[PDB]
Amino acid sequence: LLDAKASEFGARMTAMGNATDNATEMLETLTLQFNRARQAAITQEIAEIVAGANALR
Amino acid sequence: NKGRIIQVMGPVVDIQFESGQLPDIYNAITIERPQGGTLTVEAAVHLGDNVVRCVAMASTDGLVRGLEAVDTGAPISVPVGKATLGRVFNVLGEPIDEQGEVNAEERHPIHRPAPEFEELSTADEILETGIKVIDLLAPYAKGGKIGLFGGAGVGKTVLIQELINNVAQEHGGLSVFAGVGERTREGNDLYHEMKDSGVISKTSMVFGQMNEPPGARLRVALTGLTMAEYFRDREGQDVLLFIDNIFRFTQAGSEVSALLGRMPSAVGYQPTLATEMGQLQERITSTKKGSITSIQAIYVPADDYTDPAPATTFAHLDATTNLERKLAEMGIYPAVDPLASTSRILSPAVVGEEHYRVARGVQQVLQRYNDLQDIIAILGMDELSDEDKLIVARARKIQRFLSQPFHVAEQFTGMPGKYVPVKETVRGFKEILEGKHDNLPEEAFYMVGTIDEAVEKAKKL
Amino acid sequence: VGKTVLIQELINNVAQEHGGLSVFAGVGERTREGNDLYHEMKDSGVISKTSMVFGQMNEPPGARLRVALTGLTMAEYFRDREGQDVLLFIDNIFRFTQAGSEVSALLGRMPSAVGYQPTLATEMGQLQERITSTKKGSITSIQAIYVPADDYTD
Amino acid sequence: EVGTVIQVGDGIARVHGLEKVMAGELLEFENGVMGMAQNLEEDNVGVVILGPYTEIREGTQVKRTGRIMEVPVGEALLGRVVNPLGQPLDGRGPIETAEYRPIESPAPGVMDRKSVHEPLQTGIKAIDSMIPIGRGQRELIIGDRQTGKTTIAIDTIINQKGQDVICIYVAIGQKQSTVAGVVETLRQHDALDYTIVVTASASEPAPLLYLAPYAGCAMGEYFMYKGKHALVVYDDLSKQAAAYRELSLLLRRPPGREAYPGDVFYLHSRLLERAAKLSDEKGGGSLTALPFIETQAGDVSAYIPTNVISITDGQIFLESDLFYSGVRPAVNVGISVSRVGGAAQIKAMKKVAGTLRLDLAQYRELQAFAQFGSDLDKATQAKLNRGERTVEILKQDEHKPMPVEEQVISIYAVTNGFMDDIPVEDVRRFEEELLSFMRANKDSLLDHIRQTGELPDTKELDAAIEEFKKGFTPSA
Amino acid sequence: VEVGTVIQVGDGIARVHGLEKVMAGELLEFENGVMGMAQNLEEDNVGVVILGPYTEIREGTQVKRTGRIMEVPVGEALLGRVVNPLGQPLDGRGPIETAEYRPIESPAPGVMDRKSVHEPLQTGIKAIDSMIPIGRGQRELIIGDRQTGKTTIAIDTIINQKGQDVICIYVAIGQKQSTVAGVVETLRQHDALDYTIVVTASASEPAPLLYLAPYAGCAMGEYFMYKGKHALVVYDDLSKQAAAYRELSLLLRRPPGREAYPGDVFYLHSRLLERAAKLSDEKGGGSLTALPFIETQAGDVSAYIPTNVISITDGQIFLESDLFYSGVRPAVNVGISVSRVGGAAQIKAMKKVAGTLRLDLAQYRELQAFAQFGSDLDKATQAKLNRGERTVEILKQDEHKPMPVEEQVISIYAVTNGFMDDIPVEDVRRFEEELLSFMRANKDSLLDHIRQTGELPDTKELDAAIEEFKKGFTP
Amino acid sequence: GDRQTGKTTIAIDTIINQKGQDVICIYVAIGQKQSTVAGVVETLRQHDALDYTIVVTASASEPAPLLYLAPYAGCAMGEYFMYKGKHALVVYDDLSKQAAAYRELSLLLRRPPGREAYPGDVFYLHSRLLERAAKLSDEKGGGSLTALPFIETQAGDVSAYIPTNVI
Ligand SMILES: Nc1ncnc2c1ncn2[C@@H]1O[C@H](COP(=O)(O)OP(=O)(O)O)[C@@H](O)[C@H]1O
Ligand SMILES: Nc1ncnc2c1ncn2[C@@H]1O[C@H](COP(=O)(O)OP(=O)(O)O)[C@@H](O)[C@H]1O
Ligand SMILES: Nc1ncnc2c1ncn2[C@@H]1O[C@H](COP(=O)(O)OP(=O)(O)O)[C@@H](O)[C@H]1O
Ligand SMILES: Nc1ncnc2c1ncn2[C@@H]1O[C@H](COP(=O)(O)OP(=O)(O)O)[C@@H](O)[C@H]1O
Ligand SMILES: Nc1ncnc2c1ncn2[C@@H]1O[C@H](COP(=O)(O)OP(=O)(O)O)[C@@H](O)[C@H]1O
Ligand SMILES: [Mg+2]
Ligand SMILES: [Mg+2]
Ligand SMILES: [Mg+2]
Ligand SMILES: [Mg+2]
Repeated sequence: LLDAKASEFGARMTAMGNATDNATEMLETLTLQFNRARQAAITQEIAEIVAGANALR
Repeated sequence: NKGRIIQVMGPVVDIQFESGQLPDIYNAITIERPQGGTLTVEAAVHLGDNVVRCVAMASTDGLVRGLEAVDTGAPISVPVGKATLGRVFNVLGEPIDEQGEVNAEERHPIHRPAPEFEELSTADEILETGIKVIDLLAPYAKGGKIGLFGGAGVGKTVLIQELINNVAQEHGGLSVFAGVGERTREGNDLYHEMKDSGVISKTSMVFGQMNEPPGARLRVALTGLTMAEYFRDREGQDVLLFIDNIFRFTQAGSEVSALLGRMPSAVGYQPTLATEMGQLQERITSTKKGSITSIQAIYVPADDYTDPAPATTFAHLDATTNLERKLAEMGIYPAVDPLASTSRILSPAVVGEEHYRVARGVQQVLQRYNDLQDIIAILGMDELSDEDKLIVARARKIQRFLSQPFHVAEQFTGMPGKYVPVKETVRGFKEILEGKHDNLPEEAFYMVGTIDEAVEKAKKL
Repeated sequence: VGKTVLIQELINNVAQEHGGLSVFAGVGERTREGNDLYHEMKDSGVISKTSMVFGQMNEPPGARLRVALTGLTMAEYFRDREGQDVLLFIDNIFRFTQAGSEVSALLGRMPSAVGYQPTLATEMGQLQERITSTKKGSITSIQAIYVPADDYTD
Repeated sequence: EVGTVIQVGDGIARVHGLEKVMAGELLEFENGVMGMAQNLEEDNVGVVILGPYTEIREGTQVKRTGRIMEVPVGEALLGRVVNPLGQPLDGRGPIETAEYRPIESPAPGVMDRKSVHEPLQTGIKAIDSMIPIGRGQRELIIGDRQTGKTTIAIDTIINQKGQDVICIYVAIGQKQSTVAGVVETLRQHDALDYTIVVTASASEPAPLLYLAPYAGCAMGEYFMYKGKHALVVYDDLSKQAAAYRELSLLLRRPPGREAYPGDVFYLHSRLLERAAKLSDEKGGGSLTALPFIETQAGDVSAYIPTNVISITDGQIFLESDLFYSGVRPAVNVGISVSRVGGAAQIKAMKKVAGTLRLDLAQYRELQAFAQFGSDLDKATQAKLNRGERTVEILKQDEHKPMPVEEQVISIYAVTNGFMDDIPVEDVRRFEEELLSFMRANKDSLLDHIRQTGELPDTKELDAAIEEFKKGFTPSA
Repeated sequence: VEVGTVIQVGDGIARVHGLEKVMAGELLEFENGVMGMAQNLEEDNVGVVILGPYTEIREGTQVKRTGRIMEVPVGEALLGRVVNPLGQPLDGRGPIETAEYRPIESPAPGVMDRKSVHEPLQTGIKAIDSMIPIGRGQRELIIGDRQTGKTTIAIDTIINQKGQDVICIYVAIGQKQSTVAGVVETLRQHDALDYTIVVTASASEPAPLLYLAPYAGCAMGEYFMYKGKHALVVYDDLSKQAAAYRELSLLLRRPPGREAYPGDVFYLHSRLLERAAKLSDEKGGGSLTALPFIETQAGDVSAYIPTNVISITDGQIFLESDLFYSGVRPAVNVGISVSRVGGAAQIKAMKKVAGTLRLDLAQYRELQAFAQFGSDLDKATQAKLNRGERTVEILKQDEHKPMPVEEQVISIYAVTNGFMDDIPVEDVRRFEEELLSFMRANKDSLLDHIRQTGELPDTKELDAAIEEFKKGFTP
Repeated sequence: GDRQTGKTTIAIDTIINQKGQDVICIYVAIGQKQSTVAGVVETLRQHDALDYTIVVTASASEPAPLLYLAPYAGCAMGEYFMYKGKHALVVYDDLSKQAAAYRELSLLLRRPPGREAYPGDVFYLHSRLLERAAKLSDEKGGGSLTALPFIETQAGDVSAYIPTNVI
């Protein structure tokens, strides 16, 4: 039982270890997407403001 | 004081007048249509060379360049006082209920400065709505300004009708309903609904709905509010002002803006968004002479509460009811965000010490549940602590007990509606927090009134 | 964390051993912190080895756009006409770029990606390429850099 | 009265002269091609060309007609395929009609209407039970490409066979081959005889895509104002809005959000408000509307979709995830709604369905949260078991409409527990076998519903189902 | 005078022919007594922003120069009064009897006219005075979503200046006027109105008044600074001021940039906030402390206007909705919020005890993930979590209940040296209230040491006095 | 690849390895720091690779139109050798900075911006350039122009607009 408990806690160490690493990996690709979107919102919003202003000027 | 049409561009008409006989800004101007009938039009900008750019209050299709236009010499003016009661008007103050003339002693102009600082107090006394989520977490105050925020199809109009049902039917004073840019179908239903209950005779109604051109939707709210101003100022009364929907005023403003020549602001809105809103909203208020309890439905474009329209509207409100689609999709009606909704009077000073403690207790449990939603979706519910699993259990019961069948929604829910007094709302949520109903199933709390009806519904399961 | 202490120690240690001078360009300097940095440098004694230039937060965009060039022009003298290894400190080089976007807006220029001026890259190159090592000497630049929204791809 | 073309490009022309022209007036160019006066400027007229524009140049002459923008209308259009100008595209010769109707027209005012109270049966359980459409209602059909939107409207039109309801399918911006496919499907189900087909194909100039829905509206209005009942389908308003953007931008009107003009909301709101249920005094006729929106990646919170959601009396949202998981029709129960509700249902259906939508919305939430751990208490287990079975009932094959009386029995069966002892995989066969039993043997119960609109005696009904049950063999 | 005539009018803007010799920023008078301001000096007109009703202004109406840049009445006559940005009384208590005026635009103290901030401005809010200390002459941004508790921080700060000889100025830009009436009434009831000036450009006022409102309040406070006295100005909020200046800039067709704001919208706030300062001993030693407000949308602190004002001020206090609804009120994110002045703006007692509070909470915030594992954790981390939850309870604080600094130092000393580790977490807040009423009634010699010296009393005497109290406390 | 991932060193090593292979090399430096370009020429000199290499340079301080033209100039310089039946190698280091420069130019001329504010013809900018590199037929002399264009990604984002164009 005590060998089996050590084995449980080793297996859990390495399973949650991987889940932590996989989470950081997914945070890179989510950050990359967030910032494409952030940048595109600002870029696209401004073009619209400026297109409206150039139809009067 | 005569003029010639020089241009017609959608709802905008440029009119040339003679040197120094130019209409004041906001003056009404009539044009006789070639087809017969009169088109009223509102002066907006003085372009120079004796030209005035004007915003049409009806269709400009059929107009021809060179037609005669006549300055009326004053803004759009509208009937006020007891002759308005029981009647249905358009933006111009003409009755559209086909019940003959309105024999009103006075006719006021719809444009007008706001009440002075000296004239204003604050509204510190609770208005019981009978709706659990509002009464508990974001209560309305009598003589206050109350906003119903929501995206499309979340329950603004259903909620505004349920408030009319629950509060106006037993109201001592007068009312005004302003239908600004919403569905003609729903105005028709509300007319007949009020006629049958008999509340119609205590209420003036104004409609400038979503089918009308921008000019109409821009100004119709002022017409309604001018009638309410009379009842406050010159009969010292308690007035109810319902507006559905105040966004459509701001939206009509943005429709005209490009053609009036203004450079657009963020998200395509007019640059004068904030000030145009303030000039309307500051008139909707309680003065020393009388009190207006105003309940305004507020559309949220693209479900985005940061959109300039709703974002600017928040500054004008003593309580808010924030409808969220996520809740509506779960079946929680009314779809009221119990964390985002707020009230100036949710304080121990006004609602008493127990109410405040319970409401904050409810919000703490919901907030905690919200935080765990992410963790639960991946790591699963068995890995939570015993404290958290109990909080999640109660949060879900709380979330369901905030839902409530509406009297006006008997068609949609299929169940009879319920009025729940504040004392009972507080008692029910107090008991859920205390643990007294931890063994009732979740469905028991969904769509019931009092806590006693939840205990009763559990037996049927 | 020790920014100003470190910048003064670099001014000191470039001055002691290689015999080079320094320039500090405060680009959007906060006036309170300019005053503190003056007295801080006076007490440590590094002041006498350093020229200081402040285009402060309350000045118009043009001033904040061009103040770094003023500092750089002083450093160019010490490189080119006294053969020194010179330190140019710029705090903050983002506020140079931001002032650029402010002035671009007032000149009526169409914005580029993320609302920045269309001349973002060239305006930066015109500053940065002057900070270089020649045969006569060197300018080393030490630049504090704001990162909007924590986004290094901005 | 004549004018000359100063400049032309991309189907937009500026015209000198025509001093006396009305705003919105129909114009005829030299070569018979029509146009519309849109902008009355200080000394010229902005004109949108409503047809082929290669033979229009600088110098071509334009004649006023003295008439507002108009289209042919009436019974002559039934079974015909026309463009937004009312010209026959099917090559079966002219449209013999004396009656016309204006493309822009005011909507019925607040006093001209009656609350919607009469069903428009789609024949689709999911819709007629949970998202009921009524005569005079506007109900948005919204969803990604290939989620089953067009097939909902085609099945709805087919189900109006013999119901004395005139149908109008407006096709804005589709490929023309697809539209030919639609007319052929209607022909084969014997639904073309009572259906008008308006089409502004993807190759047509933008102003025709812009007008196509208003033309179809006028064609259906004709029947409404004579006390008859019509149904109009706009497939789709996404492409109409894009076309109106193209037009607005070519006329150099300042753009706003996503480059649409400020009045893009007004574009749809005036259209859809003209669909209504008239009062008894005005003849009791109706025009029911099914506008379409095509979302991108299921984003129902986008600008144009939210506009149209806020205009209509509810929506039917379709999702890809649902479709591919076998829920067809792929109705998102949580986000969909009918603002008319019970009023647009026979009393039998209002009784059995009353809370069905709210019950399934709660099912779908509780199902998502039950796969995240816990061994569930017996109360929630039963709610999930009832839920999976009702979901199976609301699945339905394409072009297989159900009479309302048979829907009420099927929904009654599942909601009162009569399928709780049956395997989930057997529920759909149980229903098919139940109804063939009810038709052959218990037609007196079905007929009660067709005549009275009320449920039969619940004891008789319970017995009749339990009778059927004893002859049903499960699979597992 | 030379006169000018109006060519065009609309949306509170007029374009005017003539007025050849007009200054940029000059005050103008229209024929009917309504004032305006020359904003754009163009090739063939002047752009004039109207500072009042504009319905009676038309094509042909005449405009007179005044030769004067904007000024506002100033001085002690404004104390307890409610005025607009022009200094006209809105409270209906008649005229403002003052002979002194001051210009609305004025240069900031230069680099040599200042002294490093060294004197506390006690807010009375434990969270702020301990972790994000404000000093006299500092600019500290208060930033957060709507309904996160921003206005109540400033109101509580003003209330806590009672008897501290600090003149307060509450500038209300773009608010509903009922709300502003509510603010003055709250000040009246806490006896804070007689040392407070209230400037208000309500939401119905024309945009140029919302634009000017903060500069007016600034000048009103500057008056006291340049006479060697100490002032506090609150701009609630600069988000609405910037929107108003955008409205104006766009109506004058000045080219838009990010979120349609003009290029000089940064300059708008930077001029304003640099005028708040701590003067040198030679210039009189007076101060103006500033609390500008920003209202974020959905917590977006990276938006254009918020980033501008963050980069201007000497730190910021960020408030969060998640904190607020979880019961942490005031809802100060202590980790992300910052005072760039720091310990310099704190009495020695507070700088000492707060040293340990910061390290205790930093350890708490790291270890917070491990709080659902109660009693699985080793005894070191268990104690860090127990200390953390208790210090959090101490930093919670009731609305309109400011605390003297001497009482804060004792309360923070108590919790950080372990004197509440024996007590239930639910009892901590009552323990504090009961402790301080005990210290006031019985051990005032210890409290008074701190008020006089600014130093901690002898730690052995203090430990004894708390342990004395503890023996009479019932959980 | 990202900044500092070893892109320039690949091209410099490639040029050096053409010593004695009778291949004319052209290093086009668009928008680089000028110190770096001075470093490149010196590295080539020391490996005895400079006498068969042309170096075109529009440094970061130069006006945008020179950065825009720099790659086309280098292309023509290599084309000369291709059309005489010899073999050339051109390096554009980098096209990210060229595209930014052409954006600056397009925006100053008020040409409508699209994705990431680039003009509609930013694809055409690179496609005409790189199609001029080729392997000619036997009839046209058998000469070749080989191209090594560079793209600088941000955080490894190969799905961005300009990188996808050039891919
Ligand atoms: N090298 C150092 N040795 C000892 N103390 C230091 C050192 N650097 C910084 N400090 C301490 O930290 C304080 C803050 O550093 P400072 O240089 O003001 O940082 P910043 O420029 O970021 O404000 C200093 O006043 C000093 O007490
Ligand atoms: N209820 C259904 N059961 C099975 N297949 C369906 C169903 N509804 C639609 N389909 C199929 O889905 C595909 C897309 O349908 P369609 O009506 O063209 O959707 P949309 O108009 O939204 O693109 C078609 O092949 C159609 O046959
Ligand atoms: N209290 C409620 N009970 C049942 N259904 C509700 C309730 N509130 C809203 N709904 C549902 O949501 C729909 C939208 O409500 P409505 O107020 O018409 O939308 P909007 O927010 O567009 O004004 C209703 O038709 C109804 O079916
Ligand atoms: N520290 C606090 N404790 C309890 N309630 C508070 C506290 N601070 C503010 N409130 C309440 O919370 C709400 C926030 O209002 P306010 O202070 O005006 O925040 P904001 O200015 O950000 O909207 C008010 O209803 C107020 O009564
Ligand atoms: N194969 C290599 N071995 C050792 N160092 C290298 C190698 N490749 C590149 N480097 C070093 O990495 C740095 C960046 O390389 P470089 O080719 O300039 O990358 P990039 O051009 O993409 O910025 C150079 O200073 C160089 O010294
Ligand atoms: Mg509504
Ligand atoms: Mg389709
Ligand atoms: Mg506030
Ligand atoms: Mg390189």
